[PDB]
Amino acid sequence: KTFKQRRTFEQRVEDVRLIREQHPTKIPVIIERYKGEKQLPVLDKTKFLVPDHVNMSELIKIIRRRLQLNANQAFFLLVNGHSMVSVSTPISEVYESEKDEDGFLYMVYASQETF
Ligand SMILES: Oc1cc(O)n2ccnc2n1
Ligand SMILES: [Cl-]
Repeated sequence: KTFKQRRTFEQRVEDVRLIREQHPTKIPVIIERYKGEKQLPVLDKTKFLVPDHVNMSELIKIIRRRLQLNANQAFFLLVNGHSMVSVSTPISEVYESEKDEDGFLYMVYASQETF
């Protein structure tokens, strides 16, 4: 079901290495629905190439547009398990500190802060 489950550490590492070669200015982001989630829909896809100049606040807006949410639906975006200290951080900076050893940046979303 989950991304890490579907691909070998070997395969995830090699995909990231190719995204580096073919999409050198993009951050490779896995975005997954919380296994508990009941309200929000599932994304059309799992793997995202996010432009490296956008801050986390702009990535939250991109995904809420991808989910086609309305303004009073709730949406939380956990990076690397935990809450973000700050949505003003550039995703280039968040990548360099929160990236997995496979080189993806993992995120989960829910309607509740209590995931
Ligand atoms: O939409 C939001 C708002 C937040 O404060 N966070 C913190 C981590 N992920 C978030 N997503
Ligand atoms: Cl590029």
